[PDB]
Amino acid sequence: AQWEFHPGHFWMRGKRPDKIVDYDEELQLWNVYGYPESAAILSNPKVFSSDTMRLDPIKLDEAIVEGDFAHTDPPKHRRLRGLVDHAFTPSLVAKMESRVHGIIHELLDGVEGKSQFDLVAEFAAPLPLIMISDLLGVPESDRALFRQWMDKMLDGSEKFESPETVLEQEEELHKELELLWEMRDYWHERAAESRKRPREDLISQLVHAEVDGQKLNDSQISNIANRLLVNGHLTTAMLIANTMLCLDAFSDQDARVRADRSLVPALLEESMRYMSPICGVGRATNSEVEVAGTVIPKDQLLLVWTGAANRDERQFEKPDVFDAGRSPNAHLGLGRGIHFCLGRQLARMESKAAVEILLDRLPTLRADPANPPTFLQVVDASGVATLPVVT
Ligand code: HEM
Repeated sequence: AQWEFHPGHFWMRGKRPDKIVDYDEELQLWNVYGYPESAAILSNPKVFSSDTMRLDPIKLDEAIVEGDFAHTDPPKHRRLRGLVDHAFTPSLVAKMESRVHGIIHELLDGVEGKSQFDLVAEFAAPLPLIMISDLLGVPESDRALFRQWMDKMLDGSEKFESPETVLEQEEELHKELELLWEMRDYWHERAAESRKRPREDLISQLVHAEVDGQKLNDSQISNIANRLLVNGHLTTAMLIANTMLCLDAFSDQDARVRADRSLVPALLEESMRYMSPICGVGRATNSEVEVAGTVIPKDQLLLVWTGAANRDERQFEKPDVFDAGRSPNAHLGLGRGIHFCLGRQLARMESKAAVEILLDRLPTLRADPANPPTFLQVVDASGVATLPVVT
């Protein structure tokens, strides 16, 4: 519908890309919009690196960014990703799903007196933030410190699609550095405290974990926790809020889901296909490559538009139709390959619980017609930042 998407997100307005691959001369980067091409790129990490900072004229020191396996390639990626995967022990997962319904009901008890409110600010954002905070074992008071950090990182994320001078890049890189130091000194004290009093959380698991036979340092622990927070917060808030927005918009699909509650998981996946919280990811070419019959030189920044790939009619029938029960749905919303979303199970468990409970407790919940949603002002994300609702 007449929704105010990021102007760069042409696929949300039902437009096909003119070329599967193009070059942005003003930003000095390459764009890929096709599904088979994107999928192949994500499955070829040896050629398409996730270490995009390699191409920056000004960089952070490697010791400072290590542990952020989202920007790490083989052979070192698997170790890092492995510890964290492992760290998500079967007890932890169980404990998380045991807590999510409690958190959700608690949130909605918070808006019980309100006939009108912002679903994102009141519900959809706090829930995944709270879940990850508890998983990391930080006190509730520290959830504040995280929402603070997440607007600085949301601020730095914004205007990434504007051209930047080498000096502006230095300025951004220095504010990023100050924030990494504050987090590093934070996680340093959570590590100490966890060593002093271990608990049933992820940090407790991390202080014992080892790479190359050595335990992790403050920078590794900090960069892993930061990556869980940043990757798992607003992505999940958007999936929850996009999903309620789409149900409101497509009353036929809404009716299907209310009538047949077994559709909710497939609804969430289709929500991801159709309005992809992460709608593009960055890659750097290690060598010269051909993509959709287009030659891309060595050392280039390539934006893989998973949001656009997800509307590719070569992969999906009627890709611009929202189908709550869509199957099969091998969308790229969660990535593909070695960097495939680590928190996928938690994100699906949370979102499912959230939608289900919104449907049961607030069956009259609707998008406020006097007050439309706004979309997140970040080019690699397709989702709502505000969703005023009325009961
Ligand atoms: C709707 C919810 C989510 C979406 C759409 C999403 C999306 C994605 C995507 C597209 C990637 C691939 C990145 C790339 O290839 O460059 C990814 C990876 C990742 N996700 Fe998620 N994510 C979500 C929720 C979560 C949650 C809840 C967590 C943690 C609690 C999380 C943690 C991570 C991590 C650590 C990675 C990096 C894995 C690696 O690089 O090996 N995400 N996610």
